[PDB]
Amino acid sequence: DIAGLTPCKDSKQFAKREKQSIKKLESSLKLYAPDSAPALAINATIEKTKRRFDNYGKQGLLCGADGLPHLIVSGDQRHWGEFITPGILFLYIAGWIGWVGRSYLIAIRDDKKPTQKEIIIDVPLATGLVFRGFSWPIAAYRELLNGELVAKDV
Amino acid sequence: ALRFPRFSQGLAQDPTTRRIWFGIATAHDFESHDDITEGRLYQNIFASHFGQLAIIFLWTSGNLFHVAWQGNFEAWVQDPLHVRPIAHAIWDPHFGQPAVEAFTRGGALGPVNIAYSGVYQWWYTIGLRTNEDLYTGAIFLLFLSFISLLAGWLHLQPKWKPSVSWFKNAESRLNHHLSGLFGVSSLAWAGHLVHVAIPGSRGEYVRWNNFLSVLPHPQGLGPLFTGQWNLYAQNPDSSNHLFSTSQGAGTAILTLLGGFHPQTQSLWLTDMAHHHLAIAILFLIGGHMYRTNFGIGHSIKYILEAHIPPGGRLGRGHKGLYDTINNSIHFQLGLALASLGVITSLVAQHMYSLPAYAFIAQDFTTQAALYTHHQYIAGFIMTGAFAHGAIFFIRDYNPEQNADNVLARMLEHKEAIISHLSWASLFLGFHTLGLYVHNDVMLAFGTPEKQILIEPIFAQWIQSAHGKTSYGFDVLLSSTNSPALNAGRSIWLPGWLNAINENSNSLFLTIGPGDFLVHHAIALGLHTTTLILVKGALDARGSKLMPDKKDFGYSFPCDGPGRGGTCDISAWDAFYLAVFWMLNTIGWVTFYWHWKHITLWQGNVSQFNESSTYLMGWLRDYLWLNSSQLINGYNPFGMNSLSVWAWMFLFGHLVWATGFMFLISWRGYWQELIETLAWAHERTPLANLIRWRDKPVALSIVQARLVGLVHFSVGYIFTYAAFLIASTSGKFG
Amino acid sequence: LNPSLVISLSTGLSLFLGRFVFFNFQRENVAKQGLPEQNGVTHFEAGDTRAKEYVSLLKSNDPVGFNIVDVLAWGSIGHIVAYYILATSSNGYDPKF
Amino acid sequence: SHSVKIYDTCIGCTQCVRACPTDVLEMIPWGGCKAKQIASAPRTEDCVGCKRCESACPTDFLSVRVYLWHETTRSMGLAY
Amino acid sequence: MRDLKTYLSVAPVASTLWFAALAGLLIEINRFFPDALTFPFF
Amino acid sequence: PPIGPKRGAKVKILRQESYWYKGTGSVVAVDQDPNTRYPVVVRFNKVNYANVSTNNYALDEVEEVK
Amino acid sequence: DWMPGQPRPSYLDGSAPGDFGFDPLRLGEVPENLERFKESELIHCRWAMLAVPGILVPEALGLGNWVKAQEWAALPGGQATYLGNPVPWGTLPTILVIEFLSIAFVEHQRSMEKDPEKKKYPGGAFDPLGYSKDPKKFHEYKIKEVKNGRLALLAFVGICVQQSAYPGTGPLENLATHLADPWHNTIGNVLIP
Ligand code: CLA
Ligand code: CLA
Ligand code: CLA
Ligand code: CLA
Ligand SMILES: CCCCCCCCCCCCCCCC(=O)OC[C@H](COP(=O)(O)OC[C@@H](O)CO)OC(=O)CCCCCCCCCCCCCCC
Ligand SMILES: CC1=C(/C=C/C(C)=C/C=C/C(C)=C/C=C/C=C(C)/C=C/C=C(C)/C=C/C2=C(C)CCCC2(C)C)C(C)(C)CCC1
Ligand SMILES: CC1=C(/C=C/C(C)=C/C=C/C(C)=C\C=C/C=C(C)/C=C/C=C(C)/C=C/C2=C(C)CCCC2(C)C)C(C)(C)CCC1
Repeated sequence: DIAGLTPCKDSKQFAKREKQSIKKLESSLKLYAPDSAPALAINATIEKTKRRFDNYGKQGLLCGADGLPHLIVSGDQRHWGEFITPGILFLYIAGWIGWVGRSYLIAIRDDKKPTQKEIIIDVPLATGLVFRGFSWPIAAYRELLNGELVAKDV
Repeated sequence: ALRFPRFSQGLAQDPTTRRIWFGIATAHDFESHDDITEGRLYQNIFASHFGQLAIIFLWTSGNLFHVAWQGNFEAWVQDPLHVRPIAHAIWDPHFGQPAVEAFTRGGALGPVNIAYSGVYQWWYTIGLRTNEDLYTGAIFLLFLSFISLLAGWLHLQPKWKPSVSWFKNAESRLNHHLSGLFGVSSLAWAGHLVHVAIPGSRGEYVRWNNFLSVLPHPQGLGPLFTGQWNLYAQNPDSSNHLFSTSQGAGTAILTLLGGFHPQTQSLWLTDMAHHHLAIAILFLIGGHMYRTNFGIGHSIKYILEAHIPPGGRLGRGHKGLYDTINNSIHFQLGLALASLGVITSLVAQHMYSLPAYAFIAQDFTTQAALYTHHQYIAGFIMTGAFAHGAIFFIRDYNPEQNADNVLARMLEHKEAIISHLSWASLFLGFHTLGLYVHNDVMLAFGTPEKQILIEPIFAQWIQSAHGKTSYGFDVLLSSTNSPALNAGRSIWLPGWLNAINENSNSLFLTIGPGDFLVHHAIALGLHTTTLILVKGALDARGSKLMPDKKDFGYSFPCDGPGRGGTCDISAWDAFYLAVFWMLNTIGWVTFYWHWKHITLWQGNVSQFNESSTYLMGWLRDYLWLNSSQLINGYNPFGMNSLSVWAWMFLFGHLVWATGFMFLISWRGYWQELIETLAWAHERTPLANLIRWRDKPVALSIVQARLVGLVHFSVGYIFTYAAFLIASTSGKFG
Repeated sequence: LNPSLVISLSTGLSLFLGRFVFFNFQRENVAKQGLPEQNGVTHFEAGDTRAKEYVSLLKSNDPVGFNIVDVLAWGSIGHIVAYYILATSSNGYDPKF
Repeated sequence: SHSVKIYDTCIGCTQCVRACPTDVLEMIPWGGCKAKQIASAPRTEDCVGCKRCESACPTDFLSVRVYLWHETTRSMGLAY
Repeated sequence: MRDLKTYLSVAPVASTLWFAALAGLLIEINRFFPDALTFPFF
Repeated sequence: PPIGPKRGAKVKILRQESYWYKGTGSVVAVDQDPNTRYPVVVRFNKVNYANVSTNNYALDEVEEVK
Repeated sequence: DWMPGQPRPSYLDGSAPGDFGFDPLRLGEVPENLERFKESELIHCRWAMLAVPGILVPEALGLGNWVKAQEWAALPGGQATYLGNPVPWGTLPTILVIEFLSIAFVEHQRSMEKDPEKKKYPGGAFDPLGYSKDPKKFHEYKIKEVKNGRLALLAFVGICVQQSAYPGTGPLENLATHLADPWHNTIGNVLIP
């Protein structure tokens, strides 16, 4: 397939890893009781392992000769769940944080003692500003067209 | 004067030991000596160049003479794969008998050293066969050393010293260096290959006493003038040839095949002769550009002044750069060092993937040694290329004469350059270290399937475009009917595709997640070293914390503790900080190369591919695992021939640590200690009858930094060299 | 194919072009570029003995001013063209459509 | 002996002369400032180069400057 | 009491609270949707 | 007729060795007596590296901004 | 105006033949750039106006399309054919040399003039019937020439893009393919394959 990687459903190495880890867990299990709390913890971990391997099977990830999952970030459309849509999520959240921070900085810059509001936050003001990040993209766009994002004469 | 040193009167009147130290470390900075002219500076540098040339010839003379005298060459030529080449003999009176027995190898009659420079393979490749050739060459090199010295002397008297404006004729020098120094030399080397080495690898021994009587081709110089050059490639060496024999030999002298020689896993000799001829033609034609005494050609200054884009986005363009470059020697040296550094690591990258010498790809230790040597020298050359830019900005830069051209414009937005370099290096560091730590944690918890393993799909794509068929991309040279594969299928594409698709050479090794991560670490290193050096250069004329820095020189301790404190504010200090990052970066690069290759040479590539993605893998499976033989070189039960490396390994660890002292402890503490000692001595009987002549003092601040850095990097190089050689030589595989 | 035929054909064409088509454009570009200068003066007027133009052989009895140097330059242009033509016309190389 | 130079931006606050540990500096009369005062450096053969004067100057940028130069016995602060 | 409200908004306390809440949020997310390597939704 | 910018004006600094160079400050006093080479006294919004917030300037190092 | 309701450039008033106020990239913000650009525009327009009949006519005839007609050259025994007759001097190298010499001579001749009104409208030995009689029908002819030239350039680039979409086709084969099923053979099939 892409870069020679075959699917984790069809990968024998992927399966081998799954069953090796599972029965290593279950060899560590055969102790303490068949019902004591340690046994219950170990069985929960076994079930979580099965869920993890099966989910990676469902999601159509690519495996190599190692038997572990690989990531395709080229832009191919069968793999946007790997990098590009979590990347869009990240860029949105990051811009949110930074936009709120810059608007707070601007809001307090005209105070007589601006440093007093830097080391001691004005929490009601920030509470009014937190939710503008929700539309930070549109605002930042109309602030770029306005000639309003970049400090003139710097 | 009236004292050492003569060049500085200010140092000569220094009554402390400082006078001696600084006397030595200022001896070649000619621009800082008393009564210096332009002519004296230029003439000193010319004679110094001649001295360095003599040095190089004497050193290569020594190597030739010593392997011809105490060496192994003759037996090595009979079986290059089953004998170890000798460097020279050991005579050490502190030796005990078991060490005497331990170091006696290679068939010698006493203790010797094995060579790893690779000179047996290189000299064998170009034609030398018996000890008389090596003796001959050594004597000729001695002669050329003496002639170099004679010219150096001759060009220092009157009646023979050139003028400053002879040295400032740039068009003349470039014409000669392009068509004479690069073109004629490459033509004569193509000649040596066609006349001596191509026959040498076919059984015949052409030498000075018979070469006028042996044709290099069956129809000598006929084809060349009649025009049909193709006859020179009409019968290549068959692909079952044995190097220094006639079995399977052809007659061609120039080819274009692409592949390797099947037996030696090396480049064809005919390919290299043809390459040198081609580039010599290019250089000769291109060395006729600029104008001289004959009324045709180009003025460099006019080309530079005519290149200004309308719309004024580059300001005044390049107007006035000819005189900025022609009048500054530090500018020219920075340019020279930058170009030479880039092509030095290009040498490193091309000599391991496309070996030129026969039976050198099968000598693993020489491969690793050569690669590490050339990469480290390239790194030092880069740091110097950037240092002389800051020296140029301080000393020789003239603002009003460069008004509004590209250079002053660089100075005008230094904040935007430094800020973006800073952003880039922050980004790379954050994400690279973050993914490595993610992976390490994932494996500590027993879940290696939870790793983040990004696949380098762009480098895999570029490898496909060169004809690799391991990733099924089917692009240029890897597709079926594309014009790229179609237009070259007849000449070099067979050999190239045959070599690139073999998986026991080093031509485009397979890559995976580990390669991705370490390549981003390499990018981080390059960006951060560039940030340090560029900031040091662009801030050397002054900053906001010290706006008059240019009035203080390239190197000075500080500006005292005022204004918050100014430790390490000179541009010399930026260089000193950048050397650490250079060493770290070359470390990452060479660790990558050596681990990948040592697992490939063992048929255990999956080991690297699995352990390279988390840092515990690097620490345990590369550093710890490959150290056993070296550190067992000597032990309570005896010593073997790894002893000298087991010793050296520790030397490097010691020197390094001593460098920490000079770097962490600073001057005042030591000066007070020394005052105490001076009292003690002056007060003791039978010993105060002895009087020093220089008052002892602690070292200087800049001096202490330099001495610490020297210890640090000496320790660095020595420990890594010992480990690399002992861990490849111990396996010899 | 016939070497000297092609050789002198390419050479004569190059020299004719140099003397009758580009001779003006070339002289104008050489005039406007001029002699190389260091610090405002030419290389001779700063004290370089060996960097003085060769006025003696440059002068010529041509009606327009063709001399030995133009002949050398353009003639070898023609020679390089002739050799490229010869080599690739006898090299047997063939791409494919 | 180091070099010490006084520049005409001096406001004549005398803070540099009070700080010198070897008595290099001095106040002299002037006419270019409200204080009619200016610093001078008549005794630079005794300067140890501590820059204690520069830490004391309030003008922007400095009005007293110390350029470290050739070293002697007095300049190095040697008692032996 | 007002002085306490001010003190609680001094930098170290504010950051402590902000990050403890953020930590609880990410911890609970990962306790509900464990071992995520991709965006499996759309 | 007095000299220089008005008291409490907004001026831009042109002395490139200054910390506040190409920034702005507010005039507070302009020494009218000639024989002073730096009459204008400017107070700034931020302190420099020496923890100082006011400095004297000449008449041409100061340019009135609006 | 090229965009009703869009302010004109200051340096483009509307007197030049073809000025409709179109220069969104301000590449003609320098006058001595704009003069060269006018001469350059006319040269390109004239080459394309001569070319597109040379691309359409022989394909409408019983000959091969503009790409097919230049394919003997990439084979060793190449030999051209005009109107179905084997060109005697048809081999490649003679053609390359002759093309070079002739084109170089005429193009340098063009470069050696400095009017700069002659650079775009020399006339004389190039205006036989003397259509430069009257300066008012003259300006009209200039506008019609430049307008047809911009149309011709549009059509030549259209030919090239349709070529790279359907390799091994001609323009008239494209027109036939489109008249054979108008609602089904259109650009959509090469923009959403
Ligand atoms: C292992 C040692 C080490 C490390 C990690 C660094 C790291 C760094 N150096 Mg440095 N350096 C070192 C040794 C080191 N150096 C030495 C020995 C020298 C010679 C004196 C230098 C000299 C030097 C210079 C001159 C410069 C740097 C620069 C930098 C920064 C480069 C930008 C970057 O990569 O982004 C970030 C990379 C990182 C690795 C940061 C890692 C730390 C993360 C954020 C930990 C996260 C904290 C976490 C939440 C828990 C906190 C715990 C809590 C108790 C606080 C970076 C932070 C350059 C710079 O400043 O760039 C702008 C620069 O100019 N270095
Ligand atoms: C054809 C005429 C000619 C020639 C041959 C030279 C030759 C030389 N000149 Mg000179 N020069 C000339 C004319 C000429 N010059 C004129 C007319 C002027 C006046 C304008 C000057 C002014 C001048 C000055 C002022 C200086 C020189 C210098 C030099 C020396 C350069 C240093 C060196 O040897 O490195 C060797 C360089 C090469 C061999 C070519 C570069 C090779 C590249 C970088 C890579 C090689 C690739 C290959 C893989 C290497 C193989 C490795 C393997 C064998 C191990 C060199 C021998 C310097 C000097 O003389 O030092 C004493 C110097 O100071 N020249
Ligand atoms: C062709 C290359 C070249 C040339 C001609 C020069 C020339 C010059 N350099 Mg330069 N430089 C270069 C490359 C070069 N450099 C490179 C590659 C670097 C990066 C390392 C530098 C970095 C550099 C700096 C930072 C400085 C110079 C300076 C200078 C000037 C005076 C140097 C001097 O004599 O001080 C004296 C020479 C020494 C003190 C060398 C002795 C100490 C060395 C480092 C110890 C050697 C290690 C040890 C002995 C070996 C191992 C020990 C053993 C156990 C094996 C001079 C004009 C200095 C200057 O004056 O500014 C203009 C300056 O400060 N250079
Ligand atoms: C491995 C690194 C290293 C080494 C070797 C030393 C060594 C030394 N330190 Mg130091 N130190 C270090 C790291 C190191 N330090 C670091 C990182 C720091 C920063 C915190 C300091 C901070 C520090 C301070 C503050 C002080 C010292 C002091 C001393 C000296 C102690 C007196 C002594 O033991 O004499 C004996 C010498 C040795 C043990 C060195 C080894 C001796 C060798 C093996 C002898 C070989 C001789 C050989 C044949 C020479 C001939 C070779 C020929 C080619 C020339 C000593 C020379 C103290 C001092 O000066 O005491 C008076 C002092 O106060 N150190
Ligand atoms: C194989 C030999 C290796 C050396 C080749 C290099 C020599 C050829 C070029 C030299 C040009 C001399 C320029 C005039 C310089 C000159 O001759 O001027 C004479 C010099 C006086 O100095 P000046 O007043 O001329 O100083 C002006 C300076 O700016 C010029 O450099 O007096 C001395 O000889 C001091 C001797 C100290 C010797 C110190 C010992 C250093 C040991 C190593 C020395 C080199 C050996 C290298 C081997 C590793
Ligand atoms: C500071 C300073 C200085 C110095 C500087 C430096 C040091 C720089 C550098 C730099 C560098 C270090 C650079 C580099 C570079 C590189 C480049 C620029 C490249 C390239 C190329 C290309 C583009 C390629 C292409 C290709 C081919 C050819 C084929 C194959 C494919 C490819 C694509 C690859 C000086 C003195 C000057 C001045 C003063 C200041
Ligand atoms: C007298 C006269 C005349 C005549 C003229 C003539 C006859 C001419 C000429 C001329 C010529 C006829 C010239 C030539 C030539 C030159 C040159 C200068 C050359 C060259 C070449 C080169 C330089 C190179 C070569 C090569 C080599 C060596 C190697 C391989 C290949 C090659 C190609 C690279 C007439 C009547 C018309 C007119 C009047 C006057």
